Amino acid sequence: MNPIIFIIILLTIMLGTIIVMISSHWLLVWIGFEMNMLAIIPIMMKNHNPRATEASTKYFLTQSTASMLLMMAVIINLMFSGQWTVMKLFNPMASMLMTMALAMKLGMAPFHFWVPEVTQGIPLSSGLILLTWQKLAPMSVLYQIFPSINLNLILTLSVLSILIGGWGGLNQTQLRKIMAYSSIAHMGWMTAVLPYNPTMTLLNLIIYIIMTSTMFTMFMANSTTTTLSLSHTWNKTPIMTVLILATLLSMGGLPPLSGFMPKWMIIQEMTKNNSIILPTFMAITALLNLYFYMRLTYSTTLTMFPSTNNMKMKWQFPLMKKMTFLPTMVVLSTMMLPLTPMLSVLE
Amino acid sequence: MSMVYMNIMMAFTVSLVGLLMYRSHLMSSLLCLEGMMLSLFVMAALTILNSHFTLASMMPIILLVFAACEAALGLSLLVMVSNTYGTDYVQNLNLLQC
Amino acid sequence: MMLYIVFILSVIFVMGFVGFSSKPSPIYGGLGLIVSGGVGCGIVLNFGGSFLGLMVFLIYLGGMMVVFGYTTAMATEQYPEIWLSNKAVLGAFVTGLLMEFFMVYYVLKDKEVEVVFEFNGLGDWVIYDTGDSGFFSEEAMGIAALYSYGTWLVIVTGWSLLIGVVVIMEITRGN
Amino acid sequence: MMTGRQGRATFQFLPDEARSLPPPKLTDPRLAFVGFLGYCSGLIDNAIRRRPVLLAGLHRQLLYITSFVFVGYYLLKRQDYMYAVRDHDMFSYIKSHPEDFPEKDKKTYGEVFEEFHPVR
Amino acid sequence: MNLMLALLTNFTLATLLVIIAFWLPQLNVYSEKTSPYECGFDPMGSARLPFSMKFFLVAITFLLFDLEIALLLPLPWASQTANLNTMLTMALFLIILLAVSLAYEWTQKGLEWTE
Amino acid sequence: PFFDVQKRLGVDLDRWMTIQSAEQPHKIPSRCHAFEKEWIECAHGIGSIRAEKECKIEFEDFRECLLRQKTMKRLHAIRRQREKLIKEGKYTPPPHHSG
Amino acid sequence: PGIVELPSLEDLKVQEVKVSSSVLKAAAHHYGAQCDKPNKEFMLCRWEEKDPRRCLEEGKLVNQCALEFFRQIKRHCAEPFTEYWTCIDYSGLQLFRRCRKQQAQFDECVLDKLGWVRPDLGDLSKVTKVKTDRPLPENPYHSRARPEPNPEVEGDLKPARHGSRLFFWTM
Amino acid sequence: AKTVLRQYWDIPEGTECHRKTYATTSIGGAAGLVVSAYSVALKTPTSFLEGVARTGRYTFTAAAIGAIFGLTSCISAQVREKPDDPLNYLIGGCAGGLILGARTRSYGIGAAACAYMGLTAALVKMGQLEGWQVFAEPKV
Ligand SMILES: CCCCCCCCCCCCCCCCCC(=O)OC[C@H](COP(=O)([O-])OCC[N+](C)(C)C)OC(=O)CCCCCCCCCCCCCCCCC
Ligand SMILES: CCCCCCCCCCCC(=O)OC[C@H](COP(=O)(O)OCC[N+](C)(C)C)OC(=O)CCCCCCCCCCC
Repeated sequence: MNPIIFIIILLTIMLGTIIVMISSHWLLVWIGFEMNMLAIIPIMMKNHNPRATEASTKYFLTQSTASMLLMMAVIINLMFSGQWTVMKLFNPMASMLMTMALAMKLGMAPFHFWVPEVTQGIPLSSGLILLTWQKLAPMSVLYQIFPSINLNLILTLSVLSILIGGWGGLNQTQLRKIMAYSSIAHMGWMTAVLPYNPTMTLLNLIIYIIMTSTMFTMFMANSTTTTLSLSHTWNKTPIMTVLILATLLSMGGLPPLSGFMPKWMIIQEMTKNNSIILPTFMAITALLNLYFYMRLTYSTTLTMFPSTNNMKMKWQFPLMKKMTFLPTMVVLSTMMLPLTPMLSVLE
Repeated sequence: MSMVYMNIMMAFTVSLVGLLMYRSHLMSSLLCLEGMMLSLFVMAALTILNSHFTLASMMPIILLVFAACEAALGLSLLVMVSNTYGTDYVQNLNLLQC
Repeated sequence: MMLYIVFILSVIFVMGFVGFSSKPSPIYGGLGLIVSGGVGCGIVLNFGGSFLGLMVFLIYLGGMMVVFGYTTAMATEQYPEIWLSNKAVLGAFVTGLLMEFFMVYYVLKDKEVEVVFEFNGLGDWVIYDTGDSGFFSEEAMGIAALYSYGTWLVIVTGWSLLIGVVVIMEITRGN
Repeated sequence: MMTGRQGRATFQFLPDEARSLPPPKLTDPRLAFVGFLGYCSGLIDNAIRRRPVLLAGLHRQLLYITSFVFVGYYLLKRQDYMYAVRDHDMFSYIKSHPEDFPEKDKKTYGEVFEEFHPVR
Repeated sequence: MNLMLALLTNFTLATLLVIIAFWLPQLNVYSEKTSPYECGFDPMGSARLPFSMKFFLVAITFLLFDLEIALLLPLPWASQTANLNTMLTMALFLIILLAVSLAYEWTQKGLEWTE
Repeated sequence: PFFDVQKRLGVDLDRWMTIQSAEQPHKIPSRCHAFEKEWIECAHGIGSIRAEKECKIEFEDFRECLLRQKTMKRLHAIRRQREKLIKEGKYTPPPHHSG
Repeated sequence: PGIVELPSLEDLKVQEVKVSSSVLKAAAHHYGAQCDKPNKEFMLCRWEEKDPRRCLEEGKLVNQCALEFFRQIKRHCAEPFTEYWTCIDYSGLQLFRRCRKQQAQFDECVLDKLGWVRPDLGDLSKVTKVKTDRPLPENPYHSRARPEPNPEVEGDLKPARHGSRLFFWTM
Repeated sequence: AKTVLRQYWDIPEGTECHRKTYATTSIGGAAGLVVSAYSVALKTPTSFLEGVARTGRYTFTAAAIGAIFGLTSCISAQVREKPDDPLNYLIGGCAGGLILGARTRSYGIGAAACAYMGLTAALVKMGQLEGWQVFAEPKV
């Protein structure tokens, strides 16, 4: 692909998302998603192989269906309020369709089947956009319509996401499928605290993006896409295995690492609202996530898997990958708990 | 909510149920997406024309503009699916496992 | 009665949808969407929008003409399926019409029906406005404001159509 | 919960009313920790690219420390402003609704009866 | 009423002519008479087989440009506004971007039919 | 909006089409202009929590104008009663209601 | 809630102006020059009162003045006017362009026998001012009392008491 | 589901066991139909009757579990004259677990189901008495 065309298509993806965040009119919000899907698909088809074609097609079919439901919600909201403002919806049926449309876009359970497959079928760089940047626009809308969202619907999707994400990640050896099911589980935490304190939804999203972007950057550095491919990293870049250990432990929510902050703050807000059974269930179910992160540390950093002879040839060359912001991201993804009160800037 | 809104909203539901129940052809499902856009256009045009919401009269046109982009985008993917398997069957799109 | 022309057109509008929603050969599905587009133009045209009705019909006539060419190239088989050749297609076709019949039967008998929303069967004419406009078409004045009021809409749609051409070439390049 | 606060300063990093609050001291412990995180980023940058960790590129290490401290200073000003605003609203609301926050009648433990539970 | 009666008359006349065509003449139908025409020899395959479209890319582009006529046709009414400076700017901007799309596809060999 | 770039920059990107009582071409009014204006002015600056209960009268009239649910029910009863009387020969329609 | 108040059929009784649309369009320019004050009075009432029930009396003076306008044409300009509006009535669009010769004959009769000067181009579209003793409506929308605003929060902005007070944090 | 639950909780404990058994059997049966739908949708049956057979297998397992819970938890609260006692639900929950074992033809699943379904039923009853909220309305 022409480098200029890649840059233009990349900026169109951002423009679609930015239109959704600055739009106060529902029509412009819908235009943002349509522009975002129009530009994302060519980046999925970049390598032009059958798996990338299937991933793009499954992604297009799911996103297109969600945008239809979102437009139905907008029009129904128009019939019952006579205005297009991006605020609380004025009809229960409009809220359900918009909530479900935003759930399909996010890949929440039970609308999750595409996330594991689309991520596997596209390169690591495209997958990073799929699991970090594509979550900003739908989360922007949920942040503004949460007063009208049915509590049972949103909490049901959150609980199913935490369960399916944890279970699905146990039976996986592909890193892109592991990161895909991890993403679904984390969506549950963002939307579970949404009815109670939307600020903590932003905190978990920001921390999830930083940690997720760190993992893909380190997988991109070594061109590793499988557990066993990542198991050779200790024999090429020993430092990279320590950074993967610290980040994976952070993603598992273990203190004193950064990734414990979003769980800690989400439990606080839910317990203030006398929600005790759900935070306890969510925290315990999250141990499923920590298990298949621990399984990656074992085969990556804490043990030394068998190597191959040709690995000795890789010792004579440096890492030429850009690895942009990796030294900064890995630090922010591991040592930020002492700065937790800085979550107030998000308010 | 006149009796016309019933049929228009039923048309959307029929096209939605049609899109969620694939038979074999990817092209058959693409028609259901274009059918759903038609229902939304008609439903939006009716509400706007009936309430004399003058400035909203351009919204249905802007709704067709982005329906064509999606329709063209869906056709472009259908070309590449056909070039890889010789048909537009959706059962061939199963190399990626959940 | 001609007082129910809008309702009668909306019944055909649904029947056309059941035509392509049952998913026969896309050749016949394309025909169904043309019928719905034609009657959909009629329905919109009877609420005071002639440009909108004629425009959507115009856009979907060209839309299904490209789909027709793509059906003979990539969505064709030896025995294209009709609404009678397949039990799955026939089953979904008969089901759609039966639900349309029951909804039409109940609304015209009870003058009401409650499915998610509450619908009224008095006739679509009871909600029309009793005042006349001036020397212009309100729908035409609203659509013409896209260039004086909709500066932001023109830019995003204009950019979207531009990128749309760039994207389809990228997707179909194959190398 | 403070998204729609009456303060008509929308999409501003630091509203002008935030200039009434003391700035963070340059020796603030929170600002020192942020600066330390910059130093760790400098060392990790050297290690992933296989350079002498402590010595290589002192020019680049200083820019890591400065960049972190610079951004950290403004995030601390906004952090302290948001907490100052939180207390301002809380005290104003309590003043505007005295009936909801009455002064409880004071009692002494010589007057209040507390059940005694033997440990035997 | 007039338009509907005009349409009914045109398609009623068309239908009655077809009906006369099939019921007036003397018919002698047999298998060879109704076989498909392929210049005298039996067709080698089914006419329902795939037929490659070499102008598929131009056909997709027609969908995008056919939507510019919807955006451009309101121009005669748009010229009646009091905001002529804004209207003329966005009219030319919209047409120019339509032209840049044509230029991009033309230069990138997008309008050339596949071999 | 999540980020309010419009309000700070002073640029009106999409606010001009959000409500039907805003400025329209040639000052063409919407059918429910008065009802929308009243509901918007009643519920200005008081938040949706309060407006949901303190401006309930204006919002119910606004919804009545938009969808005409109560008017159509009232017309249905009158029309249904008239047929019952006529079906049992108990009411003669006047001339101006027939021709 | 409440009973819609309507005028009686006797309050709506008035002598109608039974002349076709071609008659009105032929005399429109002179009609708008002579009957301006009762016309503009009634048209101010509708836009201020926003209720047709509050402007019935003004609406009758529009009819009364229009009749007197045509009676004066019927006394002096009966024949030229008939030819003028017959020629406007012939066209499907009731165009003025096709009846200039007949318009001139109608314009000169009124000018001599009545002193009526045709308004120039743009005159009848002017926004004019009208003097009226009818009081300005105070609550034309019948609005209720607007809810009291939330108690505004104002004062000096002091530092957060003991910092963030987030669990164990001292700052 | 809100309708059935309100019907179940309106009947006082240990009374009208015929009605409470109807309520619980409805809840279990509905759960077995929701499982059958996804199973049929995601694991396509080889034939129509093979899929109707699967639907009847899951729907009967869930209906039997629901029926035995309400019956066993209602007579227990009737014999003991102790309505507001989680022990009644513990007995009912374990009985439902045993029925799951019989349908699965596994002693191990019978023991595990009895232990965890027994605890869950007891916890459900405690939450009804104390006022525990699973989906709590936002308050602060
Ligand atoms: C809000 C908090 C949320 C908490 C969430 C908690 C999630 C955990 C729930 C997991 C339940 C999974 C149950 C699986 C059952 C599988 C059974 C099976 O397949 O057969 C296995 C086996 C039969 O398999 P087998 O016949 O093939 O042989 C097994 C041996 N090997 C492996 C060699 C083949 O049967 C069992 O052993 C099951 C034991 C039944 C007894 C269970 C009692 C548990 C009671 C709780 C623990 C007691 C301590 C706590 C006391 C509390 C006092 C108040
Ligand atoms: C009409 C009103 C009826 C009222 C009935 C009252 C309730 C009684 C229900 C009985 C159901 C039944 O029959 O249980 C029977 C089943 C038996 O196992 P199975 O799978 O059938 O073995 C079939 C094996 N084959 C396939 C080879 C034939 O139990 C069980 O699995 C329990 C066995 C393990 C003991 C668990 C107790 C210890 C763990 C608990 C710790 C707290």
